[PDB]
Amino acid sequence: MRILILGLDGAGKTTILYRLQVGEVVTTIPTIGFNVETVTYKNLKFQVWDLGGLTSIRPYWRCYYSNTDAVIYVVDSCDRDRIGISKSELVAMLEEEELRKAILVVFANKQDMEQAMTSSEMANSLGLPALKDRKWQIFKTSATKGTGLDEAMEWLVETLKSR
Amino acid sequence: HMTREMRILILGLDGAGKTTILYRLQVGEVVTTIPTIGFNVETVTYKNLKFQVWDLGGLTSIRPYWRCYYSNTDAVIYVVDSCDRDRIGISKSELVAMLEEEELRKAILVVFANKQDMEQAMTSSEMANSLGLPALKDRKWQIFKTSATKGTGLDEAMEWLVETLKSRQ
Amino acid sequence: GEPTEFEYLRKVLFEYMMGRETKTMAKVITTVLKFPDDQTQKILEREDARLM
Amino acid sequence: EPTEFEYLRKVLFEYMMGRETKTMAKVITTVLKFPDDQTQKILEREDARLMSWLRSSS
Ligand SMILES: Nc1nc2c(ncn2[C@@H]2O[C@H](COP(=O)(O)OP(=O)(O)OP(=O)(O)O)[C@@H](O)[C@H]2O)c(=O)[nH]1
Ligand SMILES: Nc1nc2c(ncn2[C@@H]2O[C@H](COP(=O)(O)OP(=O)(O)OP(=O)(O)O)[C@@H](O)[C@H]2O)c(=O)[nH]1
Ligand SMILES: [Mg+2]
Ligand SMILES: [Mg+2]
Repeated sequence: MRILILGLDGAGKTTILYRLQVGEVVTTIPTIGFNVETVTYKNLKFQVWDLGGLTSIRPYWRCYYSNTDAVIYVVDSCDRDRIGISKSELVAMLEEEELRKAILVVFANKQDMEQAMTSSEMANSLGLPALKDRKWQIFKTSATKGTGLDEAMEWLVETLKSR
Repeated sequence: HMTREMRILILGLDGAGKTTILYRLQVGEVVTTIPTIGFNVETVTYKNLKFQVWDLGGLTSIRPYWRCYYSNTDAVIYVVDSCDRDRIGISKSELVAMLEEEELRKAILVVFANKQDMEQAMTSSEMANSLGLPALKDRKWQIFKTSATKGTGLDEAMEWLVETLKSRQ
Repeated sequence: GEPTEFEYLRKVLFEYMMGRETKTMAKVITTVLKFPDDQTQKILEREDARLM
Repeated sequence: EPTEFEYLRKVLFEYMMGRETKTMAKVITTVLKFPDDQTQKILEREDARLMSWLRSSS
């Protein structure tokens, strides 16, 4: 199974990847390229690609779409100004024929902060209730504390197991 | 080895006439050129021998890449603009640098003092001195007056290159 | 400051030249470097013809 | 545009089309300032491909 972790720079992608791999917070630098690790959940192996989200390299995301079973889309819940950007990147990517059948899980990350938007605002801003022909769910996560990850991953795995 | 396809590099500063020389050798005529940001490689027939000739771009920022091409080089044609008084010292230092490379130990050096059709051209002797050629003890080398546009001197320089290659120990 | 495409390409080209995920890396390279569409087609057709 | 992009396209096109691949691999690793450990791994691999071609009859 092949998973892409996408989202704007600073959203917490790389921090999520190593939290999923080794249950700990790791120090990161901006990812100018990608990280790839295989992760083991409920006796099952996923190849997870963490793609850098900086402005200049976002356009290259589509190069990696072939044979993608799921996208983990990570969104900084405190970043109200750029949720519009995340939504336009999400609309653009879900028009791609290669992701026709991909499962979409949205991680509303940095929910440990008081400044966090709620799961509900975010779904509306991202246009998620309007999405058709798509299996999707949104989850509240903090990559630093660890909350919400085990439960989002339970959902992704079971959804993938069912086609 | 004379029987077999041999390898020549045409090197020198931007504007020296490298690309013009390459195509005068290959097809016998002057062609229009642009600044080579990359290289041209052509099969050149001279005295019915086959040469893989690599013409490498001479812009300052891509000169560091020349050395990537030095492996298995039989000869360097080093092209120098005989009217460029300001940069003969730069031609010198690029020459000194390449001749330190071990990949080039076996290579013969032929210097084309090019653009000798021009009125203000430096003499062959002044250029040889300026480039430090007489100091190249361990290197088989010769300098020739050439014009890529008028064709003069090319055949004599190429004849020397071929005689010298045939004479290799 | 070096264009950030250089760091990006170092990672992509290392992978590609070591034979890892070559079809993906070839798409990325041809995209990052803005190859004319006809060269891209030629490169990706040859990549597809690499026999396992 | 960076001068290096035009240069890299010429060089990468030859490399990806299977022409003069050793030379091109040297050029690409130099232009992009690869560390010498990775460069030697890449070049060892080119040399091994050419060794496997020279020793195979078919
Ligand atoms: N408060 C809080 N900070 C987080 C959380 N997750 C990640 N961070 C921090 O957010 C910053 C950016 O995280 P990264 O994981 O490097 O972000 P990224 O999405 O991989 O960014 P790029 O590599 O540029 O695409 C780091 O300082 C993280 O420690 C979180 O859940 N809560
Ligand atoms: N008068 C005169 N002009 C020449 C001669 N040889 C070349 N030129 C001209 O000099 C200019 C540069 O020639 P090129 O052949 O492009 O120079 P180059 O060495 O290939 O330069 P780069 O590709 O930047 O490395 C062109 O306008 C040529 O026509 C020559 O012998 N005499
Ligand atoms: Mg990252
Ligand atoms: Mg030229």
